[PDB]
Amino acid sequence: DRKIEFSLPDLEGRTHIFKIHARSMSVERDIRFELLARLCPNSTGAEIRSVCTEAGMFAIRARRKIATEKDFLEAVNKVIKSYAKFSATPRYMTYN
Amino acid sequence: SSAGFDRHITIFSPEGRLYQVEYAFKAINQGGLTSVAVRGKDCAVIVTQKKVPDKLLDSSTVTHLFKITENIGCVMTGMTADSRSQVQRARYEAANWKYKYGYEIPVDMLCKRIADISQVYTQNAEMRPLGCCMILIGIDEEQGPQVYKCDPAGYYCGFKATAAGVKQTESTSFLEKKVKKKFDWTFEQTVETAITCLSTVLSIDFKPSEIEVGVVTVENPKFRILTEAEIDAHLVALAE
Amino acid sequence: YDRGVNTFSPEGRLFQVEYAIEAIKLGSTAIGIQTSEGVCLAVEKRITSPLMEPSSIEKIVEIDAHIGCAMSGLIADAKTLIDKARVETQNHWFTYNETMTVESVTQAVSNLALQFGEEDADPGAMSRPFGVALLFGGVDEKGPQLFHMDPSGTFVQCDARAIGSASEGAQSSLQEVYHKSMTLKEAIKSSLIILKQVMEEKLNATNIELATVQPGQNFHMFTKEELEEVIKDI
Amino acid sequence: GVILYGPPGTGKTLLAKAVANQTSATFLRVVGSELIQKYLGDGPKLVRELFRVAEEHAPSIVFIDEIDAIGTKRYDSNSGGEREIQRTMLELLNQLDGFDSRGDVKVIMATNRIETLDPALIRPGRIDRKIEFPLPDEKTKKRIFQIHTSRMTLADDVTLDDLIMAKDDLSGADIKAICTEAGLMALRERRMKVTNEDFKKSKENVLYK
Amino acid sequence: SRRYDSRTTIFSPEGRLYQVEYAMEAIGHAGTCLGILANDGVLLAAERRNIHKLLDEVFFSEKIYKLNEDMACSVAGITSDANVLTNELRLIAQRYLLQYQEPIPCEQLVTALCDIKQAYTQFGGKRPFGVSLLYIGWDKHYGFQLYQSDPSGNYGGWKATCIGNNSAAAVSMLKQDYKEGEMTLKSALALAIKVLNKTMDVSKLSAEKVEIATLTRENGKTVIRVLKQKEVEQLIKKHEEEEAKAEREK
Amino acid sequence: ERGYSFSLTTFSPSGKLVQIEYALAAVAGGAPSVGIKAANGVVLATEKKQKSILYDERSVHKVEPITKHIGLVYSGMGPDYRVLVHRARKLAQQYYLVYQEPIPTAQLVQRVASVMQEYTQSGGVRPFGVSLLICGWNEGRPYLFQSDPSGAYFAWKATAMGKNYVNGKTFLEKRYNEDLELEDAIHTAILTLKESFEGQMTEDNIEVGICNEAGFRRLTPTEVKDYLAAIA
Amino acid sequence: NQYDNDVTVWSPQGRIHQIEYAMEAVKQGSATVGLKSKTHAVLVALKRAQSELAAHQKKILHVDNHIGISIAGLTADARLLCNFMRQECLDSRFVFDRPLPVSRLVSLIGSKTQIPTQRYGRRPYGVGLLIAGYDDMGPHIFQTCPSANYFDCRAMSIGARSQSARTYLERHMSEFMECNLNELVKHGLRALRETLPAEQDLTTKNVSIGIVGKDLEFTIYDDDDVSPFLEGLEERPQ
Amino acid sequence: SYDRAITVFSPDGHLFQVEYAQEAVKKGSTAVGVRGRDIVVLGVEKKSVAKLQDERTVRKICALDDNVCMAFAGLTADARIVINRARVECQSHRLTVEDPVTVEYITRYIASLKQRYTQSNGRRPFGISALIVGFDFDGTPRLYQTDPSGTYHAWKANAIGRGAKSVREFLEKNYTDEAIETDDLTIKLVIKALLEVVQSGGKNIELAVMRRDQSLKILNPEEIEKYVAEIEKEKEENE
Amino acid sequence: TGYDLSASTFSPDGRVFQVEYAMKAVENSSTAIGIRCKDGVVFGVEKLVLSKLYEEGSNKRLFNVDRHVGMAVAGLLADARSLADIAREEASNFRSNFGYNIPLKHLADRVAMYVHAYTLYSAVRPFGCSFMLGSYSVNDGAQLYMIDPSGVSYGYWGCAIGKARQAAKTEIEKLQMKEMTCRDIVKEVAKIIYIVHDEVKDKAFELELSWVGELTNGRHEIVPKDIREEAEKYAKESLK
Ligand SMILES: Nc1ncnc2c1ncn2[C@@H]1O[C@H](COP(=O)(O)OP(=O)(O)OP(=O)(O)O)[C@@H](O)[C@H]1O
Ligand SMILES: [Mg+2]
Repeated sequence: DRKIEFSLPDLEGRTHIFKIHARSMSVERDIRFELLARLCPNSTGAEIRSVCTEAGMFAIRARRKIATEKDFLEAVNKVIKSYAKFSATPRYMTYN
Repeated sequence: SSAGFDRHITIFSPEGRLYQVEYAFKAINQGGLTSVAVRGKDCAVIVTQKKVPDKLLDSSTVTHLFKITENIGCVMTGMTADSRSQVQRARYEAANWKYKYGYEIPVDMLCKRIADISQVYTQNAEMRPLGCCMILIGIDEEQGPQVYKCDPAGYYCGFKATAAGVKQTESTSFLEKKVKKKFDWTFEQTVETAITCLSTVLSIDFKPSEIEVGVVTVENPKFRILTEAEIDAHLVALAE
Repeated sequence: YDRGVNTFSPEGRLFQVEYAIEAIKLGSTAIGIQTSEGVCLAVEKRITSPLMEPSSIEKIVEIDAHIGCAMSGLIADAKTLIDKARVETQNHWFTYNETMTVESVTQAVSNLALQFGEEDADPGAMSRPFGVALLFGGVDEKGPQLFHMDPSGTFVQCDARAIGSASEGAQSSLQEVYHKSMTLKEAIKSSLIILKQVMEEKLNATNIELATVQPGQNFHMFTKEELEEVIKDI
Repeated sequence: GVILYGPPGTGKTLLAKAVANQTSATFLRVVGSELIQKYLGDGPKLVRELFRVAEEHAPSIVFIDEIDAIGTKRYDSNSGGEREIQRTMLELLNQLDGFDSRGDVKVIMATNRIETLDPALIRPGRIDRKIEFPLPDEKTKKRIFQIHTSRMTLADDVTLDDLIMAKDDLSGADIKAICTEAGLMALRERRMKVTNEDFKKSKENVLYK
Repeated sequence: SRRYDSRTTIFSPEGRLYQVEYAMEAIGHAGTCLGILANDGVLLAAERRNIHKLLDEVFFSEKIYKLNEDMACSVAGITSDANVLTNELRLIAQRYLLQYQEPIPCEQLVTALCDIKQAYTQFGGKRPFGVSLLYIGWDKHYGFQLYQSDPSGNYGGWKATCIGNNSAAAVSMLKQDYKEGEMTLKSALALAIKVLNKTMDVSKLSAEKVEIATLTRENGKTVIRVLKQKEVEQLIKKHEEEEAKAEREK
Repeated sequence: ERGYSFSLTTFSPSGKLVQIEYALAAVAGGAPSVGIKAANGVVLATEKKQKSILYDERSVHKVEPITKHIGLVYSGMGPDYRVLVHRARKLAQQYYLVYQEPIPTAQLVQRVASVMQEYTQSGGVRPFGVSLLICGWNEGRPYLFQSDPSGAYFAWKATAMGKNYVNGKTFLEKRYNEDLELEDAIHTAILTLKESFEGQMTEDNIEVGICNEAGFRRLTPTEVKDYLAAIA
Repeated sequence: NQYDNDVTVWSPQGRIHQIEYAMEAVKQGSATVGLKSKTHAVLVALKRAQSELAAHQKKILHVDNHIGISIAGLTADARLLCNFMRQECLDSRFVFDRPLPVSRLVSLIGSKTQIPTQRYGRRPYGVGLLIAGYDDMGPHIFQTCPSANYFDCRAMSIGARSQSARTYLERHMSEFMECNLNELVKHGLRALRETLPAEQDLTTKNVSIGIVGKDLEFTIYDDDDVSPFLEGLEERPQ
Repeated sequence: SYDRAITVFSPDGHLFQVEYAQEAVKKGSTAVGVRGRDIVVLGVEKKSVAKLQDERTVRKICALDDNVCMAFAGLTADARIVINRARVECQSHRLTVEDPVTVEYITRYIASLKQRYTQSNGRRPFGISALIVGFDFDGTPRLYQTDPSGTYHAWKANAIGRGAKSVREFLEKNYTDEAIETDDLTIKLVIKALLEVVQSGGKNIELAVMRRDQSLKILNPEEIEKYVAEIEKEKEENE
Repeated sequence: TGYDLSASTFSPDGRVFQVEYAMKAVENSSTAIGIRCKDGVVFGVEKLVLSKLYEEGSNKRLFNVDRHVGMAVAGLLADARSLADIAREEASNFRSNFGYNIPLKHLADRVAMYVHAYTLYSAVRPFGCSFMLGSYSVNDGAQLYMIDPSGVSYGYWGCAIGKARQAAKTEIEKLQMKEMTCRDIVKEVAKIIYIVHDEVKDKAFELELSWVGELTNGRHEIVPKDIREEAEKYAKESLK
């Protein structure tokens, strides 16, 4: 009877997913997620979860206990733009 | 046996064959009609059947015989539109030969030119090779009667007794059995054999309104179509 | 799994054009405001490395003495459109001996946006529509005029526009700070405030560029000398 | 998830062996070429049993090698055609990211033709890390030669620099092949030392056929 | 129409383009050719393939072609494309001579042919040329010269090179044993004989299975000679006896 | 209208042209043929077979003269033969118009091979499916050549093509030499064609052509019957 | 579904799908109405704008002093067809020195748009022209479609949510045969107001009007002089 | 007359052919370039000499005109046609307005050709990246960099090809005013940057310098040895 | 599958599938009949009214080809109009070239060849209209021809196309049309169309009648209004 469709989040979905997936970690007090949402136009929730985890791993890497905005920027610039040769979204938006 | 686009266009299959051409040969049989051609000592006969399933249709315009030239006649089988187009091309080619060389065209040259035209369709991969057959009869000086046949694959040849259509195999077998006896051939004998071949292959015992006959002979080389009355005359003379 | 360049969707859409429309969300943001005093245009640069020469890259380029254009999205293919507009304005001046209106330029350049084709044509443009978004500002006989073009070939007159990656947020903030009795100074200040609010890197006198055009003088482009005055009093 | 890709013969299975030596959890290994069976519906059954065994023991590590072998070669012994491969693929995708509670299992995958397998199998949330193994550099070439002749009674005449650029783009396996073949050739003459001509003939024997 | 296309011009996700790669894999088999020069005269050696018992042996040349008064070239790969390319460059040389009234330098001719060969790999949608070939020549600008082409389009000068199936072993042996500016046109023949002996599997080097061409300079002639079968046999036996003596020394 | 303008013959991952191989496989199924030369002229022999007695055996021919001293026979597809014959005739005509001399055999072979090769690289076409044998007599020395759908060509002393060509070549290996006469060449040609021939060989199932320094011609059935007798 | 990617492919039911999708596309535009009386032809259009800071899109185009058109679809093809119309009418005025009758012009448009629906790799034109004109026989109203199939009608309405307007026009058909412009325009506006929700109707910024008459040139009214026409309408019943 | 679309838009808004071309560029040899007040120096590496090449036939630095030079990274088949077209156009500019061509004009011309070549029918995009260096009229040395999508820029120091990220990271932390005071100091800076990259042990570098006075000055493998020795000695003394 | 996507692929059994799909596209048209009398022909079309908005006389399906030749179409309107235009241009060209009105046996053939030219290549699609040509001449009598999208044209004494073609021809055959003059044929044509297309299928419709013959001195035109009024008044009596 019903044919619910799930589409890629537009803009509020991205900020909301960031807030949900990053509300249980030690982070700096003045990071703004709206810019991170603007930096990834067409992406799914899975990539945002991976972004959060990779930023945490970058913070653990050296020594620190609380991440900074630079960590999130490097995470975005590595999991979105470098792992782009391995994505499914260009060929499944035509459902083929 | 197939790999790639060999089933959809005209390129070689792994075994060395191509199917887009041998599909046309079985496309010939869609009409469900048969025609016979016989060559005698000094004449040539073409015979075919015609079927008119409805009274509303005008029976005067269902002929499959066509006058290509005042001395050369033909018969067609297969899809109708393709046969009409081939008739048009043949008429134009004969007229052009007459214009260019100043004397009448031999039948064999005409058949060769038609076959060469048809061979291109099975060479390029954007056309369809015209599933319709071809039989021509004519008279040539110092040769007498001539009967030639042409096919969609581009293979033309010269025969002594031919059949084209659904019942090709057994009709050719019967003609071979008759011709192995090596008896003298005259006009009446040739026409009688041609009619009886179809009569015994189909087993109809038909009437003078369900066949068509064309004849050429060395007394008036004009191609002519027999009228129903004289057709009935041969039909009754055949039955003693 | 292959379809032609021109092919309609089950819902009434064209495939290439929709993709081009969504492909301009990767470019820089740009803001244009129109006031009875004049027209204001502003854009960012997005410098990547300290070894950039900030004077090499430019977005605002003048079509004529009284018409300026701002581009967003890809930049490689906007040069052809700009050159076409230049030549067309010069031809109209040569034939009719006058200056042609802004709207005429916009509708003359929009005719070329949708001529891509794959069959029955000369090379032309093979496929891609153009992937740029353009803002046109000028001062014609009926005052200061601002127009906005779209990769689908649709042009419309606006009063305050923002195009680029940060389009929707800037538009939402811009809707509540505008009225019809502005001056040029407050328009410039509002544009600067918005750009500072959305831009990633810190704002200075080399990250942005601005242009204004008035009925009196011709197209004028600010330099790094008067640009910091409007910044220090922000 | 972690996946390792690169040209053949560069040290992926070797890193897996090192992890297996160091680790403390139960280690399970299976090759991709045996995920395809000869009946109908056997493949999904095998996959389900594998992850059931890996789950029911303890913290464990699952290692799958040459996955692409199921998408490249085709066998006539397979009862189905190419669709049962798809059914096995769907089963594997479910097992990696089904809606059941996964528990505590780590997955390591490795291949040398990564441009063929299904992108839905490698999305984030199933495989999160992708590591490329590039060809060795000449510093690493010297280091490898140092490693593989550590316990060899090598004569003073030989020099590794000459062997370094014997081939322009030789990989890790060629070094071990050359060393072992030279050792065998010296073993034939009932000797102990290794001379230059042994290496000179060994490289021709192993490289130029 | 777009269903039956093969798309023989597009790139690939990994950066390279496949058709030229497959052509280079095709050039791997089918023949062996090499060229060497160190002093007056340059030599080309080719391995004949058609060695059946019933060949009429006409045209005085099997794989060596003359392109000008002082230009010769060998070839490897598909022979029909070789005929096409040789005929194509012949009139290039002739039209240059017609325009300038001066023999054409080798470098310009090679670059022109390489441009034509590369044209097919960027636009047109046609199968590329699967042929790679050598060039030997002399001109007043730089004396004697040897060059090598490539189906991809690029080229390069060389001092000694091989192209055939076992080109790797030949190149390794060449770089192991060569001297710069000393090899006269007496030792180069022996070097080529030894290299061919190593590469081919058939021993004893049947004289009918090889072909040698040499280019030397005269006052105003620049004579190209294809030495006959009456001089190869003693060269081979001299190589055999000196090799046997050297081995007996050890 | 328009064509397709893209090649149908492309390179495989193993560096091989598939379509040429398939064309050769189609050629291998044609009617057998043999060709010999011995110090005085050349002999071309081919076998023809009508399906039934209805066909007229004197209406068409296998051996065709390009000019006064060139002969040509084929093995493979039927219809494709006439196109090549016609093109060869045209080419000989342009050569004679330009140079006012009969064309040499080698030039004609090269031009025909060039056409056949060009036909496998253009767009929207498929290669020919025949293999040709060409014979001639210019400047004393006779010449024999064989073409190939790929466009390559060779020069031969004795050649067999068509069905069971390997057996024909082996048989010619143990028989042929470099010093015979046209009559003995005819005898051995009929002898080797009898290897795969029918039960009874009649004077009309076989076509034979002879070239000497007097010109190319096709043997009439009478002397063919004479040669068939007193042999085998 | 492989029967959906070209205009050459015939479906097993004998229905090409690209034409059907173009007919689907033309329904996304804003609604428009057209009708004729004894001696006048009147068409009315409802505009639209994206944001409150953008001018409304223009829908009525001027073809010639005795021919006007209204569009629905995408604007580029509409402009191309309008330019072609201008050129044809001017050529006819130049050669024979007489206005081109509406019927011949519509036939020319029909013959032009049919060509792309048969070649390879060509798409149809997505537009919904309504043509209003006056000629020797009086008023004329015509409607075209992307399928190159024109219709002759005495009252029509197309665009998104056009069905209710069609119902009103059909049940009030007879009254159009006698009235003059003053209430004819009111009837058109009453029909157009039916295809809106129950919040906003007509504010002089979203409605355009075009009239052609026996002695009146083709005239367009928009946003300032519409107030005389807009006044005198009873409130929407609830 | 082959006409079919090669470059089209991906559903998420990318032109995959252009990205494939860029990735093909990303595996070429490394090239670096810097400018000073009077000398502009650019060098290439990864020569990989096989002691059987004629070095004059493989040079990767070409002279477009008297005051402009260019070095490329990518696939070498496509470079020379762009070279030839640029030479012809710059020579044609001489018959018109008599002044010599500035570097800006030729850079814009090349970039425009590259961009236009990704729009036509049945043509794959070019696959090279270029650095164009020159001392234009009035003595203002400058360099520009061109990309396979058709976007040029003006920099101060550049590195393109394999392993460019590390070289750029090194350069942006070391390019200082006093480092460009002397000519030999600038050349030493280029040599130091190349040596801090793919191994290239002194014998795998080819550098060329323009002194804003004359034609190109290609330096033989002798001064390179002296410069490398002095750099190594200074490094050892510092340590 | 995939053998039915192009117009240049023979199916394995040997027939073309796109043309059959065009046929099935025709079979959903409304209806159109045409019968010849002693001295002319009469056409008849039933036209459905989709909605009350449309005006009478809209989209006539009875086209006037030439000064003495008429056409009746069924199928897709756009293709029908294109065919009408091409036939009209061809007839004018013939009159200009030779100098007299073209006979039917030539015009019908030329249009049939032009239609058949669009069934070989893969770059174009087959037409989707089936139509009838009718005329009368003093020196040749009455002529009627029918052409289908596959490219076939025959001559008829009376024919019907559309949905209920066979149902119409059932009552067509009962008539002895060979004798009467086509002044009383109008009443029987009206009767034969009112005895089909039950009112359950559709609510209302209208009748379109043509006329050509010696009664009009060779001109072809619509029937006068009063005559059609009387004809339908007579035909309403089938309710008995
Ligand atoms: N980086 C390296 N360090 C040390 N040894 C190496 C290295 N690379 C290769 N080898 C040698 O080469 C052998 C081949 O290793 P292994 O087969 O595990 O490589 P691989 O690239 O993972 O193989 P495959 O791709 O074929 O599965 C190793 O056992 C080792 O002897
Ligand atoms: Mg392994």
